[PDB]
Amino acid sequence: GMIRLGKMSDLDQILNLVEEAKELMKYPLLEHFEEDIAKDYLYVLEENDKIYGFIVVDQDQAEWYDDIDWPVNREGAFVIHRLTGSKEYKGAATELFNYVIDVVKARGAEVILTDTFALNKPAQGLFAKFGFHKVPFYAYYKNLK
Repeated sequence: GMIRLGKMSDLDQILNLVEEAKELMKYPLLEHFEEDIAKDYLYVLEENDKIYGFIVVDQDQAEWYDDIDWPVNREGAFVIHRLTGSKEYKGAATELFNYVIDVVKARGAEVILTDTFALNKPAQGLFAKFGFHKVPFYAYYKNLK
């Protein structure tokens, strides 16, 4: 519902969510976020003018994915590269993850992939919540059928 694509004007909030995540668990990412936004690959969950989480999804797969013996076909698969919610609303992560899974299903996709590094350590439970399967860091896949 008010998940929408992120815009350049949302960057400061996007960055502050990243740093908020880092502070909970304790340069080059600004450039990569700008690119994600330019390519319309980043969605945000927003109420009032405030951003409560974001997610980056596309079909670019990590070069290292090629080093794994996957049990599913990857040709044309979607990939969730990063997902973050907020202190003020942790549930934003779940809504975003879920919104993206629905869009890829609607598009006829069969497989959505991701990896441990897409989520904050304490959010790792979401891999389970959404039925992803592993293939210490892990790569994950979800068969959408």
